[PDB]
Amino acid sequence: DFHFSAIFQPTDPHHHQTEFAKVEGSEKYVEEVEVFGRQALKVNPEALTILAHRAFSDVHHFFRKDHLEGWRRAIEDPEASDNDRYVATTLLKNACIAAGRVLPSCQDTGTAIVLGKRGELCWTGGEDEKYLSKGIWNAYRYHNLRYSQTAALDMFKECNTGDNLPAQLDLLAVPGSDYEFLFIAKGGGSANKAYLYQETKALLNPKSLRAFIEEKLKTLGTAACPPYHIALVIGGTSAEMTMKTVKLASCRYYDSLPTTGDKYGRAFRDPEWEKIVMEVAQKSGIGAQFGGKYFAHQARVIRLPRHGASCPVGLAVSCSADRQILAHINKSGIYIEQLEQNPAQYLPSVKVDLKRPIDKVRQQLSQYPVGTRVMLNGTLIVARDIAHAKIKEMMDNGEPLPEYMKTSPIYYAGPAKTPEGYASGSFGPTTAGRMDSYVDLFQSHGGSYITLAKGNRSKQVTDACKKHGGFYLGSIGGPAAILAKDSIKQVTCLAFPELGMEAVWKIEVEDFPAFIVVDDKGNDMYSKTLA
Amino acid sequence: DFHFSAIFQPTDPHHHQTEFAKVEGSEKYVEEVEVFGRQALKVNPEALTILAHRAFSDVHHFFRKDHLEGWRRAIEDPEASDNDRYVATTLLKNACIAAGRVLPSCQDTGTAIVLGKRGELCWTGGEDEKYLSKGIWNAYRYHNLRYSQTAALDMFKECNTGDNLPAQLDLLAVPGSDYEFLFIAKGGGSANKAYLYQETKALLNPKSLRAFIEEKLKTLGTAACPPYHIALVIGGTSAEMTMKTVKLASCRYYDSLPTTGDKYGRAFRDPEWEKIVMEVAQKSGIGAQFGGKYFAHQARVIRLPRHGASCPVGLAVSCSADRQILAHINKSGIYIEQLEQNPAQYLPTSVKVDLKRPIDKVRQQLSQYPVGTRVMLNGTLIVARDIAHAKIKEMMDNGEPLPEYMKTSPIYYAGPAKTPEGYASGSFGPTTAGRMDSYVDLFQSHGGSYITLAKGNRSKQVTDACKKHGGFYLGSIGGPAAILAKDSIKQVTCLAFPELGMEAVWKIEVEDFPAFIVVDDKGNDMYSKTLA
Ligand code: SF4
Ligand code: SF4
Repeated sequence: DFHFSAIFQPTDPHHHQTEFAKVEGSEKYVEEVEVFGRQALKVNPEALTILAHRAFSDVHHFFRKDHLEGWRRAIEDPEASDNDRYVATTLLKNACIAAGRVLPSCQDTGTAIVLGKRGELCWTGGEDEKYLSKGIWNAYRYHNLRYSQTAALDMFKECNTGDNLPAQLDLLAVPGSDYEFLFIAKGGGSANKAYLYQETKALLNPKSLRAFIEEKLKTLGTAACPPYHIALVIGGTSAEMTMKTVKLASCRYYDSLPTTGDKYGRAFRDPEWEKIVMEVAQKSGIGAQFGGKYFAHQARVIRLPRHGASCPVGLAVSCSADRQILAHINKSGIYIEQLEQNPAQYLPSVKVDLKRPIDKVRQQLSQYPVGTRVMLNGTLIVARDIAHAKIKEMMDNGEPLPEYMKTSPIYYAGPAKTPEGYASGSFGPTTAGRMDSYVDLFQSHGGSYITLAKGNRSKQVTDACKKHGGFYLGSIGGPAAILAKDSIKQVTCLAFPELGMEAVWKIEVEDFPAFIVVDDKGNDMYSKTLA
Repeated sequence: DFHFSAIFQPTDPHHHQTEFAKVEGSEKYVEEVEVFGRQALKVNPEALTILAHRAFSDVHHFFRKDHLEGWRRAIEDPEASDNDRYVATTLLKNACIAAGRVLPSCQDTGTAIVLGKRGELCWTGGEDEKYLSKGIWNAYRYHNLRYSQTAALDMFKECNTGDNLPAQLDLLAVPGSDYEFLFIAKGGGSANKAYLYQETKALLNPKSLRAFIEEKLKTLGTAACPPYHIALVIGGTSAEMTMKTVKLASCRYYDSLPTTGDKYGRAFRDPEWEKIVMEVAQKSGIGAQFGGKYFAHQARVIRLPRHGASCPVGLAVSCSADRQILAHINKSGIYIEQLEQNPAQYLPTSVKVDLKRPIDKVRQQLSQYPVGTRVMLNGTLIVARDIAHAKIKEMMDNGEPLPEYMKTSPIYYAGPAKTPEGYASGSFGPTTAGRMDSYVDLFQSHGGSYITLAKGNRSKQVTDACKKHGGFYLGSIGGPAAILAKDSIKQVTCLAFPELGMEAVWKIEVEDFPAFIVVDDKGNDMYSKTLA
């Protein structure tokens, strides 16, 4: 009466649908042998270093076809808004710059994640984590990427690790003699838009599920640089299993799952509800960051088994920096997913002078409604999470708001490393919402009247800007390389150099595009679509 | 300049601090060999079946010493409330019944979870998942446990799998030639109290973190049968990694981690903030289910590295059905964590309510007493939980009346485990009340569900409903499923929806069934102060 049924039963478990290139000469790192009557594979662990290094290098300069096609679709669709087409065009041009292999597509070169599946008879010597980490260390050290990992010395005292380690290394034991991988360079912004809900049987009917989807998609907002790959997971054997599944779904790792369930409780993709998610996304009007039809590229919906008392639900996105690479090691050597090296084939405002007293800039901005596209020229002061926290602490000790918070618009950003001979490394915005708790306080103390970042912000910021005569400008989110190449002319570290990328910077920009998102009158260009 | 630093650096990676027993003769399942100059271990996969079968049998009848010590502490502490002592005593007595090996400690015998760590040179033949699942299948089929897993035939159509499969099988590739395990039989109620928050650097200061902890602990409420083992994880490399870590922390799997961080970003336990979690838990007044000091057994707090832009936070509990077992396979055979077989050594006023009356007379008697009053129920309960409620609501939406059997007796939210031979009932404790909250006003407006019996605090809509309709919510003690079955439940019959499993509608006769009046017919709620 016993019948074993794996939860996940992909029809393409080895991802034959993906194109791979072999690393030249890599057959020298492997040797097929036969032990106690079974086929095995000896793998020199140096292969793991070589592979991780190449994967976490390549992935910052190239994209998958389903990602690129999405941007082309947003540009060619008659039903797309002007803002849809503008954002999609900008991201594709950004991808073209990144394919030059010098600037990464986003300044946030992400957390390094490895899903590895080592066969029972795949023998590495066992030091996989160290050799994988060395390859990751190599990728981030010798390329123009960014060190984004923050170590906790105690509960509150932190420092940058200075090398983008530690990685997330999930190494699984599986049948056979090969070694298979999914590498993810996961941006913090989209990592933050991974949500867990604890629901019940009361959710599990068409009317309730539909309303739930409408509600939760809005809470994604524009803060992770849409168009999104949206993943939804209904059910799961535990919260952590539900969240792992929604991550992998967003990476299209589970695309070959069955599309029907059975009495043994197997997982399945649900194309019907994928279509419903896409309809909700399109009809939301949220669009590709600034209103329109292209809130989402595509959707993945996986239904999982559940304990009778439980219904975990996971929602997550892959952002404009859509970065994953499949790979495997076998008797012929090292194979790595081939990304699109020619993104160009997918390609078919008010001037604001910052070189004035900031009150003059505020005055000019006040003349325009939210939704107005502006082009910024001049000085930006750059500060994000830790600098804001330090500055609040200083003021709490009676010290003044620093002068540099009062002279210029505040750009929330952290740069990637500067290539030799370049003015700037990749240098796009980080998410505005994380700084919301500082705005009223800083404005009340005569600073941060104008901020520049991406994403919708909370009502406290709208109220602050109305009370103090302030403004929030939304940069396009994602196009870090073209911004660095065309707009950023000079970069200087101003304060807190120990914070690395999170130091305060002073930069000079030309033709820097943005939208007026919040004005000085109580208006918010997201108030209709993200209410 | 490259330095490798594992995120997790336990000082006791093989859990030498845990006591293990050897499965007799099990060295016959393993053989030491050497290939290419390296030591390897051949393991007959039947060992995985044997091990999983024993783990998922044992864990339902015995507990760890640190769990039992917590209950004793709740009894002997002068600062424990009278209700703390009463609840802890009941749970300890329940444990004594469970140790007889016939009745499981909770009716919710849980999801079967396996964390396995297979050495590079540990060779099983590779069919680990099947052989582990067969052992799990054995444990739930041949013992008086419960089939709790719900398969989705399509997005909305569901059926019970009938065998408590599928399991969650997380098999990791690690160095060496052994096979190490953590088995968890995870109740749905405590699984539901695993929460992910997406926070920021603005959280990371003493004042903000303290206020945050105060706020979130209350949202745990009493719906997962406290005293809790509370785990809190600050940071993490991804949401799923944060949630995995908070699960393992709640199982005390990470107890031997370092207690300081470093510039390489290693994980650490934080004893100071563990103490603060316990102070918040104690000062909350929430108590062991019904007011007092013993909201929590103990706390685990793990600080993790984070992306500069991110701060995932995980909060989770282990409930009164605290069920995990460590194990390992090596050249000497199969070893399994030894649990406490004699819980009795840890062991150091109510209104009688006759339910065999018209329900309107019962409502009248209940109306005489304030919330917090202890009652003893005698007579008939109609049993129905999540799926039965959904089916009945569906019927009413199609114009059918509320069935008569929903009007004649109090409604007990529960799903029983299988009945042992010669027993009146298998383990049969309460289900979380909050999950049925959306049905109460509707059912009461149609003349039924005036009196409900389950566990956990409920939402304001239920308080309002009971005041509008002259209703009551009674809180059973959460957890003591075995002693309820042995002492209180006298007869069980299936009344409706036989196609459902443990989730059919049942009619049961009970005696001396203890409960508290949690919500009355006047707008009062005994949790309104502590869970506000
Ligand atoms: S594309 Fe946007 S959300 Fe994604 S990593 Fe870059 S800044 Fe963050
Ligand atoms: S002890 Fe309570 S929360 Fe835990 S499984 Fe049993 S009923 Fe659910």
